[PDB]
Amino acid sequence: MDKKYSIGLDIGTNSVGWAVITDEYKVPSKKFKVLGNTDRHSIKKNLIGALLFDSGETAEATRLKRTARRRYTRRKNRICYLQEIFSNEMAKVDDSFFHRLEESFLVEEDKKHERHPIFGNIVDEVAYHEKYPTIYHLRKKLVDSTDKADLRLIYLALAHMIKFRGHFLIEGDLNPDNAAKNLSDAILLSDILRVNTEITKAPLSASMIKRYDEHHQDLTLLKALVRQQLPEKYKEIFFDQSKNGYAGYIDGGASQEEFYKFIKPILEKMDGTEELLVKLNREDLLRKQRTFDNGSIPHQIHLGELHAILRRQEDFYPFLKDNREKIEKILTFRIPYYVGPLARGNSRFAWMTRKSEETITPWNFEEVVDKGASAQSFIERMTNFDKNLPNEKVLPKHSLLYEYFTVYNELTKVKYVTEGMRKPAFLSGEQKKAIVDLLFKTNRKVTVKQLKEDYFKKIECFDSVEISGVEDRFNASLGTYHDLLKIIKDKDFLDNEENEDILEDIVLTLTLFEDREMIEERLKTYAHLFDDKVMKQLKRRRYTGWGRLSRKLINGIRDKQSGKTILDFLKSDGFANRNFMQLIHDDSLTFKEDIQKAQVSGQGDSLHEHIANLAGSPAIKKGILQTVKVVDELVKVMGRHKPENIVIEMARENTRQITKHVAQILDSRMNTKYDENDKLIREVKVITLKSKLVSDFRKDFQFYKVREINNYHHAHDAYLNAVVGTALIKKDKGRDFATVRKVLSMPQVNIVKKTEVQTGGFSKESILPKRNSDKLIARKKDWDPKKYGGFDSPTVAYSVLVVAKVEKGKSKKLKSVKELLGITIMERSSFEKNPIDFLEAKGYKEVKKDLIIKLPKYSLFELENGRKRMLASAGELQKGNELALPSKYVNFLYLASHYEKLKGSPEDNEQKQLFVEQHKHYLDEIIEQISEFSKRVILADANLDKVLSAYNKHRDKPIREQAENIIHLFTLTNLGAPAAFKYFDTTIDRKRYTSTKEVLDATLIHQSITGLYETRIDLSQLGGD
DNA sequence: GCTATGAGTGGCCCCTGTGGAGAGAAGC
DNA sequence: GGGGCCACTCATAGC
RNA sequence: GCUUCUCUCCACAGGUUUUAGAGCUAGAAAUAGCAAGUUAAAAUAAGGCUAGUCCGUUAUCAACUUGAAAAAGUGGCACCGAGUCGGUGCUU
Repeated sequence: MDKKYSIGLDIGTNSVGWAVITDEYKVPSKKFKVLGNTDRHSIKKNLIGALLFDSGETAEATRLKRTARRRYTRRKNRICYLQEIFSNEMAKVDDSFFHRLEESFLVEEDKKHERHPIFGNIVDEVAYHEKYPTIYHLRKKLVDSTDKADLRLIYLALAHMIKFRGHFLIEGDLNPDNAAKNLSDAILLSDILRVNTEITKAPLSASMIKRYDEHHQDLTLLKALVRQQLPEKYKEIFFDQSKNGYAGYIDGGASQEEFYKFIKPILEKMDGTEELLVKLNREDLLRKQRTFDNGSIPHQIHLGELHAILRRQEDFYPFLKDNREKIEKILTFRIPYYVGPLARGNSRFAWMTRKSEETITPWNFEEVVDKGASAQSFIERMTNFDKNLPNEKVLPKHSLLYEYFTVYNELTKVKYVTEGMRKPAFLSGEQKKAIVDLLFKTNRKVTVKQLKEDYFKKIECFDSVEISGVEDRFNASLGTYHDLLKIIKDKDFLDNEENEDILEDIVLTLTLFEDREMIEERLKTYAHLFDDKVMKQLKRRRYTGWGRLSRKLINGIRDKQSGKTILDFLKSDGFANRNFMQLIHDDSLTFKEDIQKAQVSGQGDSLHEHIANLAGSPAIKKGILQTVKVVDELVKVMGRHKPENIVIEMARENTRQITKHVAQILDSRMNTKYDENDKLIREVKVITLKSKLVSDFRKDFQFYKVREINNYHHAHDAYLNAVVGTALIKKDKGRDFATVRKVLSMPQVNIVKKTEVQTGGFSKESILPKRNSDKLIARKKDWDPKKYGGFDSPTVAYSVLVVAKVEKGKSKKLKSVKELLGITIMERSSFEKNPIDFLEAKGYKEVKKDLIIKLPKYSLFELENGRKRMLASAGELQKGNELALPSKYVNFLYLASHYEKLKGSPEDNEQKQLFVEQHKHYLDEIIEQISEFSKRVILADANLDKVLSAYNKHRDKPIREQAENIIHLFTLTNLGAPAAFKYFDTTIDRKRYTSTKEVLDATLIHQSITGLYETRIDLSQLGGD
């Protein structure tokens, strides 16, 4: 006998609950075989559980990092281009100049040339630094001086401008000498070009030098005043780099705001600080040069400075004059945002179409890359696809053919009643054409009264006509056709079907592009038929929006019997007069066959396809995929007999179409059999419910839940969802409530942490200073971390068990050892390629290959007394046990917590308050149970004693505060990484388990996605010492 | 009797701000 | 939020 | 007309690290005084081959067997009880 049953589901941003129930709402118990080398061969479990897993993340951070990588690469490319331009002349002056520029980051031992980068000698370096304290002094010197400058200095200035080429927020050429646009220039320039009264073509350098000199004078004044009045604080302000003073502001990491905050009280205590205080009010005291406000500098300023320098120095260097346009273009060139990455097809991101196979350079971007086709593809990819034709593309909403289709479809169902007619009749094809020509091409809006007084009365001589199916005006109209009559002014050109392709392409061009240059370039192909004035009028017209049907669907496919398209049928269909719906649903035509051929039944959907295509955050996508896998595994468990009903709830991410999509996916996977009439047999009913009903069900029958106790709440909520759904669809309070009460107190609830392989960054991005520790990771292959600092805190992807011998001590004695070795994400490919060699590099000897077992994150180990640990990393564990608090205590805690916030009748509230008053002794029992659980599985003796002392010291607190603090106390016992928490006025530190040696002799457990199947491996038996 | 270790406790640490442009879906 | 690192400090195994 | 899922591209400013910008005086040193302090180069996830002015942090992943992978297969029931689950009867 196939035992009928039902399955309930709960979907969350972090957890999914699974539960199997029968008509009796009981949870059946079955016994499962255990695989491995343990004596425990079979375990009985309850068919209930919930999966916990990390929140899914979006690609937004990945997208940002990819953009940054490309930007860095292109900046390097621009530097390389400038280097190639200057290389031939540089070889004539200094061969190793670029070599020094490259390896300057290495120590003096690792340099292959002289240590001074710019000149290769100390005297000239001192001269350079003295004559030009900052780069802006050099820039101003090059802008103004007419003397033949040193080539290397010119290269340095050009590189500095290129690598900091500014922003492109304003198009066109800007006037640095600067109604509203001029006002915008004046406002923006003065914010950067502050009071630049000297007549110069490079005001930015003058402003920066003024700021530097003001900084110098202000610092001198502050030093003098402090040394005269407050000698004791001189060392603290000007030598203590750990504070927020000047030493911290320059040598340390202190920023501008912190420095001002620290210095403001000091200025208040001295005399003569009014000017300094005023400058503090304007954020002008001791300001740096390389500051964040520079982000508003337009690129045009740097372009002007570059142009001036090139003009000044070109007379001494002929090669500059020939390449002046090239140098200017390098700065001005940016890849247009609609082109995309310049890839050779080997990337899933790019969409460029290439004309010639030459290497793309900034000087030949125009000649090699089709900007028009590039923009077409850019708009075209990931644009909405036709539903009827998945491969094709929908036409623009303002397409002429779309307007014709809408007009003919609207007129398709129009009936007219005249004198002598007993029944209304459809309009014939000739009638449709005449009506369209007379009104739809002559009136921007066509109404019922207009038709009556213009076609029936005038043309067909019908005095009285009744029109049905149209509400006082026709929704479809030839507005685009009227615009084309306005601009082109050639009726026959528009009415010729030979021009349909050109007109449709023109409409598409006007719909796609907003840059009028692109429109002009693409319509330049059609300028041979239209004069310049008509071309000018069209270029001003713009359209937006997309339709719901494609060209190939309407006027592309033909009936194999008649050869007519859908447009052809709508123009004239005789007595049938089928509309679009009838044409696509008529069996006598091949259009339905064409549509069915268009539908693609590929691999199992909602495995990857819908998971990556449904609308929502990736987290809910992950949750739905896990739910589907859980349902499949449950079906596998139940003997592959599909459940009668499925109840699902989607928790709000702290009428939704995503719920309907999940329902459809579940129906598709479960109901797969068609009947004799090609109709799917729904042996599985899919149920959607509201959380409000289940919440009220909980509130009505004292079946409260607390999210802070343990994770059984998801499973219980799913169980209640299923029970309520089944009860409502089928529609014994004596038996069902008792069954629910028994189920809710069940301790054996399979909770499994989803084992995962950690991915992401290799390590923390904060580069730490050098220090004598081998745990420091280099930024490059050949850069010793002790000598150059680098990355720290790598993230381990997983650890692999090692059974081998290690040389220990100075004697290098081989000692047989057993230990856990973690593998970092940066090392994953190297290890998985050949574990033996990688382990040999680590120093392990006599590797036992067959014993290597993959142990990902959250791998579960079993210890004595039922104590469990989850492998958080190669050197840290997490708690693996849940507090099974009896239901009556949970209800008491809920009532005490909401004691002053009860939402119910006064009598019910009074009864609950009296019940709370009666059972105040529950506090001691809860505390004792917490203590026993902690002693048995937590091992937090010091923190446990502190907690016990705290509870005794405040046994007399009000019940509500007692309950609130006791609820917070569960943080020590919750599953996962231990977390600190406050209990009344005392802070409790987090007990962290930094010892992983004990799990070597433990019981390793592998659990399925639901954990019903268990595979237990005893690591102690392997490689006994 | 000496040293490596390793086991435990407590506390600090983690890259940030902005701009431009381009289809839908779900809801106000 | 949670894991990696450092700095003391003492217990204990190995020489 | 406004919010979000986008999710992709083009962009800027920073920030971090090492090196360079000769510290001086008295003192053997510890140290004491003095002076200066604003900038520059390179990298900005190890690197990989398809060698691109491309790609590298989204998504996917219990164990055993077959498969490059995808993919597929691999695990009795019933009853009675319930502190992380136990006992009883048939069968292979």
